[PDB]
Amino acid sequence: VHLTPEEKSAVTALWGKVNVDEVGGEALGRLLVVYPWTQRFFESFGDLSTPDAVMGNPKVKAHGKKVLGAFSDGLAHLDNLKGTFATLSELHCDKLHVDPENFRLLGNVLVCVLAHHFGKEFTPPVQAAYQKVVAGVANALAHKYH
Amino acid sequence: VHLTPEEKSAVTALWGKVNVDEVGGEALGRLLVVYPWTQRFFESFGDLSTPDAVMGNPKVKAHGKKVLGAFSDGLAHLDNLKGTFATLSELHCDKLHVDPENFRLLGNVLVCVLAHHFGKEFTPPVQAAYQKVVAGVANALAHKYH
Amino acid sequence: VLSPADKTNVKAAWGKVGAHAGEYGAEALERMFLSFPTTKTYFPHFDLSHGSAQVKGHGKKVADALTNAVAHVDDMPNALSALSDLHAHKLRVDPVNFKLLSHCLLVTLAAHLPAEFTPAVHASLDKFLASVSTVLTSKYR
Amino acid sequence: VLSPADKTNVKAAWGKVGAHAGEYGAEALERMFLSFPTTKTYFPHFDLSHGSAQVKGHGKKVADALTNAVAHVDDMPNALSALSDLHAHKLRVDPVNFKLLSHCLLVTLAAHLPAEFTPAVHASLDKFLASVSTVLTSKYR
Ligand code: HEM
Ligand code: HEM
Ligand code: HEM
Ligand code: HEM
Repeated sequence: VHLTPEEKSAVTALWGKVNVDEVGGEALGRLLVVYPWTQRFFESFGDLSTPDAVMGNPKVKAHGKKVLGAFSDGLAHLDNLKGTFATLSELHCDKLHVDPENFRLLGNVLVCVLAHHFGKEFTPPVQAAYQKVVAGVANALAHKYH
Repeated sequence: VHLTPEEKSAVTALWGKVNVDEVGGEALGRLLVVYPWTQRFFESFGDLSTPDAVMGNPKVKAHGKKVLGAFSDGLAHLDNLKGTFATLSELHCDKLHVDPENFRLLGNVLVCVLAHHFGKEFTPPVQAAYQKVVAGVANALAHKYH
Repeated sequence: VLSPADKTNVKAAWGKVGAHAGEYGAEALERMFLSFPTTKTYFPHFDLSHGSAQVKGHGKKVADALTNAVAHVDDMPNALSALSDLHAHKLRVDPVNFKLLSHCLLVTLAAHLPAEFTPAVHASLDKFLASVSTVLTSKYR
Repeated sequence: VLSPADKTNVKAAWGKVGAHAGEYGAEALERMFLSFPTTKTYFPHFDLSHGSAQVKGHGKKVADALTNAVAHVDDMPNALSALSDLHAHKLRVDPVNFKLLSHCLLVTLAAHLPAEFTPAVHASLDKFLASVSTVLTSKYR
């Protein structure tokens, strides 16, 4: 799912400097904090009534890196996200019943988290390169819907 | 399969009795009338300020059957919606500049047109059977925007 | 704050539905639940059975709500603020879903209001249900 | 209207941005045209080339508009009604696009306000720009 020669570099070069333990949970935490209705799916995580309680929550960080791992598993299967997230789709679609829209929501949050961290090195073009990857993962993860 | 054994029946049976010249242009007409911003893409069709002027418009009916022709072409090949609308997706993306959300928007209008025509024979389940096909065509028609 | 035209059209169509209000409301829900299952997560107990009194009696609650909206169709924020909090807070209903029901309500009205459901009307209604959605989710703002 | 908190956080954030508001606005636009090319179609005459004075000069018009929005957060429907008619009617801007710029604005603020862009702020801002986009599309209702 389409990244030109220089689009791919920016992506996989940026992803290199990504604290594979941080970003993960900070995106899932911010998702929980910014689009509250998403908390409905993570009630076994505890009290999420305060941003601080959310961000620091041990579970949110534990499953946060789990997710960031699936995103990495995507930049390693850019051509076939179709199947990479297949079962991950039945889980979210057939089991958890997460509305597909939120997959795209989480994606942008991830892009904010990144823009957040890399500050300026996160130029408009690189952001655009990432908008594509999230655009696909979200679609590929919704497969068991459409 | 994409649709169950009975889902298919409702679909391919309902599609049997469609005025392959009507539905087409009524869906595209209503798309332009209900979601006005869509008119931006079809200004070469003429004055679209009044519902009447939109529905009766000869171009809207000519291209309306052309579109309903692609939906039939999808029902024929409910298997490779992705490649069956490949070029059709680049045209809309790389040339026409239509936001993918609208493909979903038009799909629901088509469903509205059907529920409109077939009155009750368009039962909730049958609707659900179609909601899937549109869900797909819409996705397939958007693959090249990633 | 939809055109005076859109109002006339809505009240007009709502007049047509009148008694069937409850019925249609329930059909909207059953349609929704079938077309987009995900919307069932918000209904564990009522666990919807085709013909479920839970729903038939609930398809009635939404219809009454919508009617109240038509009544106060230029104060939907206040007329509905009640429902806002309930659906926004307590329940935590995904906004995407407010759109999914509306489409189902229209499909409902199209299959039952044949020559009444014109493009103009289909617009006045989608435009009306849009304002309703907006208000119900105002509590996420 | 946002929570008293949300407001404080917004005007606070707006505070930091200050002089860069014009700058950031234009970056947000360039960011948009790049990540979602279909949005360029709404700017024919504009030669959206990086450094494009038309885009920078316009990245100033949105910034001011938003500032005016903050001034009247307590009453955005009136403060913005002007932009509504324009964008909704005259321009016929696809509503999905208002969501696209907003996300692009946030990315802009995050890349320029490192330790300022907390989860709380991110939420007050996304919630603010939501109200903004809710208002600019009010005219499709
Ligand atoms: C960009 C798309 C997303 C990715 C990459 C993703 C990835 C994952 C991964 C890797 C897991 C762990 C697998 C497991 O142990 O079960 C998971 C579980 C889950 N996801 Fe997502 N997810 C996505 C979006 C979301 C969204 C939008 C929601 C809803 C707000 C959500 C809700 C859940 C829930 C509730 C679980 C179960 C967590 C648990 O209890 O273990 N995810 N997801
Ligand atoms: C996803 C469902 C849709 C299908 C299957 C479809 C099908 C078609 C086909 C096959 C054509 C090429 C031949 C022709 O021009 O008649 C076409 C053209 C076009 N489509 Fe679509 N389309 C879809 C949705 C949309 C939407 C949502 C928009 C509106 C925003 C749109 C905008 C266009 C434009 C600008 C043309 C050119 C028509 C002309 O000027 O002759 N289409 N479409
Ligand atoms: C079309 C606009 C809608 C209106 C006017 C509306 C109205 C109502 C009303 C008046 C009630 C009952 C309040 C009471 O118990 O006194 C209710 C409850 C509920 N609604 Fe909606 N609703 C709408 C859309 C939604 C949507 C889209 C969902 C998403 C699936 C939703 C999910 C629910 C749930 C879970 C309940 C709780 C049922 C119960 O336990 O009684 N509603 N709604
Ligand atoms: C927070 C969102 C937005 C704000 C605050 C906003 C604000 C503005 C302002 C201040 C103007 C100048 C209006 C005047 O002349 O009085 C403008 C013009 C316009 N806006 Fe927006 N806008 C927003 C989003 C969008 C989006 C979603 C699009 C594009 C996809 C768009 C397209 C346009 C166009 C084309 C014009 C005319 C520009 C020209 O040709 O000079 N705007 N906007």
